[PDB]
Amino acid sequence: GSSGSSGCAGCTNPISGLGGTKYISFEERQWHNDCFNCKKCSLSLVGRGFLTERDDILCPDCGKDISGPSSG
Ligand SMILES: [Zn+2]
Ligand SMILES: [Zn+2]
Repeated sequence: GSSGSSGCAGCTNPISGLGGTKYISFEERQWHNDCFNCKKCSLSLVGRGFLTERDDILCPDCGKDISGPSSG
């Protein structure tokens, strides 16, 4: 029971997109006021300085302390 897989990049569902919704809109990707959460700690990013990972999003806390590849 789905309409379309184009809208919020979180709940695999379309966004209201009617005329002034409290949703998150990015350069290309998008999310909801709730769905919009880190990809490591799933923390509330709505209204914050979230980051942009390769193919995912993250929060300043995580992005700042990203384990990264095999390094020190
Ligand atoms: Zn959503
Ligand atoms: Zn995080």
